[PDB]
Amino acid sequence: SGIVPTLQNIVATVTLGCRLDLKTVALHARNAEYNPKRFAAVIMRIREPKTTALIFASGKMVVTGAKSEDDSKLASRKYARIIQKIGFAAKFTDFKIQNIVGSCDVKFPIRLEGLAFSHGTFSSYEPELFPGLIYRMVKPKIVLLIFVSGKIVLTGAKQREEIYQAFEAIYPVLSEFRKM
DNA sequence: GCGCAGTTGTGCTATGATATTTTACAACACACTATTATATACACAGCGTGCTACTGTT
Repeated sequence: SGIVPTLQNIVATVTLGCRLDLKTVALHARNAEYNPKRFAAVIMRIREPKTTALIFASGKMVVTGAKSEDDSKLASRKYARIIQKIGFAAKFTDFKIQNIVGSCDVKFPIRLEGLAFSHGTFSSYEPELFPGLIYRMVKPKIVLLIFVSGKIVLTGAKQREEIYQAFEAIYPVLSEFRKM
């Protein structure tokens, strides 16, 4: 082994606590998009940490694109400050990470059909529909996308340890189904 | 109201044997999904660039 998964995307939610006028928000923000007809939220962005926020009239906000939990909270506080600077009585509350995505490379090809047959109740593999095997782990409850190349995607985690836990649990199985 | 003469209507049509063949429309309420990110990869469609051929001019 020796491989440890790399975090790729962190999704979080934040309650600003006050109602927002989206045209005002979009108008005053330096990096905003807002087309009511397409989606009901201002799509705001900041350069550091590089992230994207979906800002709603209710004052709720979704922050995505961060590569670390630190970066997620940091960028979230920053978006909240922007809203304040524009003039609303916003508050940075209820910061919570909802989804963590990770990925790695085991460095060997995998026999997906064998794995799907062996771990049938957790696996779903339809190569004509999507080339990767969808593995639904029980403990921890994580979803893994397994590819012939040996590249692995882990998602559905609320905490970093779950990403790490799942990979540790899957590695022996990937080894059992290697090609070379 | 009674009798008579049409029409309808109702049973059955030999004994045993052997061999195959399949009600509508409108309104209201409740449930479900676009949007944004991330690794992943196979696929398909379009766009751009390069090469070859044909036509025109010297």
